[PDB]
Amino acid sequence: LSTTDRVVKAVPFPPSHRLTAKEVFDNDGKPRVDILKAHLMKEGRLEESVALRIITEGASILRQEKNLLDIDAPVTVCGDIHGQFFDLMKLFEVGGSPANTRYLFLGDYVDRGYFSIECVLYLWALKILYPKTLFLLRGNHECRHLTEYFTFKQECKIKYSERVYDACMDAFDCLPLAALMNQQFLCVHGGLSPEINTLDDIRKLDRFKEPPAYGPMCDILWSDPPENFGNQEHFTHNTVRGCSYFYSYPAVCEFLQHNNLLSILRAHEAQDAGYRMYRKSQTGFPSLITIFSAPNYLDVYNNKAAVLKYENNVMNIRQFNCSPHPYWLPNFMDVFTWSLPFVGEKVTEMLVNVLN
Amino acid sequence: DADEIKRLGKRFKKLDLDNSGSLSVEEFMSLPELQQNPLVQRVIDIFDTDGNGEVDFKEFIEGVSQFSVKGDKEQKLRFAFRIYDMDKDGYISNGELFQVLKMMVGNNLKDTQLQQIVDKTIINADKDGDGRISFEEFCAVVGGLDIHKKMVVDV
Ligand SMILES: [Ca+2]
Ligand SMILES: [Ca+2]
Ligand SMILES: [Ca+2]
Ligand SMILES: [Ca+2]
Repeated sequence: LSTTDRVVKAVPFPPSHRLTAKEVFDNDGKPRVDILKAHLMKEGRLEESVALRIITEGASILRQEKNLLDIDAPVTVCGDIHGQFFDLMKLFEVGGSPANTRYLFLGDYVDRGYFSIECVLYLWALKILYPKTLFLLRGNHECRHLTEYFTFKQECKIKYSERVYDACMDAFDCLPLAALMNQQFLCVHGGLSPEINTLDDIRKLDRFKEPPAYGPMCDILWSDPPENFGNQEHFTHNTVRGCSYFYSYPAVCEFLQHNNLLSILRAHEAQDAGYRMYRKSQTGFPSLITIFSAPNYLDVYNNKAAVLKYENNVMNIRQFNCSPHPYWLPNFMDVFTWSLPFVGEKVTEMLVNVLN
Repeated sequence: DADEIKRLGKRFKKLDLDNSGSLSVEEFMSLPELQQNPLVQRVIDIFDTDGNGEVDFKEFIEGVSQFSVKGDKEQKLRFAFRIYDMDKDGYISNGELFQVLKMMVGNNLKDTQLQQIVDKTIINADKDGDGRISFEEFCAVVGGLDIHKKMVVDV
């Protein structure tokens, strides 16, 4: 077999050429997302200046949005992505083209998916091109603490630069926290907070910062209902997450009555069916519905994903399975860093045994 | 050192089963723990600086001399460098990088994955565009790992 030519010729070699500004942005500055989507589907890269321009324009757009957007129905609401770009592609296949479909994402684009930067670049391009039909919220993994704890930083340093990582972090600081859907539904990543009694408490927060390790921003991003939800304390220490709180059914009913809301929608915890309906409020309407859009969580859970398309006064849950993606070694390690310890170990073992 | 010359004489004589004055691959492989080591032929080939398939006494001495306690960091890292550079031109090229990874990993990687990561390492690490990795780039990549501390042998 040749030592220079490629072994598996049926696999097309990804392009190395970095797209220039004229090839990706038309005369008016709008992203050419079909070309960009094909290139990213080929594992193609951008010129550094173009990635930085996309990231900063998307950050500026998020920066100009309200904490709580006013978004009419119809809309498709989507949960965690976690770097599963080819599953993001399937999500858009199932929900419909952004050219004529309103979208809401509930966060967790980054942290352990191995296409986090591609997810960011594509979603930012769609947000710039479709500022009022594609929407992105912040999740709890969209922060420096976790992205430095998990693998996102290594991904940025392997494919781009640490400067691109910092640009991502500043864009993430701009991500809205919540959505008001059809003037009826509050949509968030995590859930409720002890420090939010009115919508004005959300509007008054300063979001342009790394999320703290504790406090209202943390709880907004991190809290969950109890695993035994529905089956007397309003807020109890969340022992699963190590931060924020579990909220109780009386807490939820009180929030709903005080704020004139119908239901709450959040993500962050995998479910075998892709959704869970908990104990109904004291009308037959479920008081809470969880939707989760991250299939095969951690590449091992084998779970389905779902999205919720709310349209024509119908809430249609559409599930989908995960899709194949190309392989990366853990933490984006290159083959020299990966293999040199083993080489030195086995060569030393051989030499020691031959000599002694 | 006298005891070192004596030990090298005794080991050379003990390995030269047919008393030909040179060690063949088969002669190394007569040692049972070497029969299942898949990298024996590569190390022998590296020792065989004249390419005649066997290790003469001069080659043996020069090879052992690079593992002395008095050897400096550069000597060890240059031996490791020479491990990959089968053709001894001073640069790791695509073909030899593929060959050496294939020898070391066996079935631990599929041909597609290994070829992909070879491509990506060449692309990300080549800074002068010649498609191969110079010594400067090597030290830029590995100089900070402190691996030199483990490549020490007591003769
Ligand atoms: Ca012989
Ligand atoms: Ca030979
Ligand atoms: Ca050649
Ligand atoms: Ca090459």
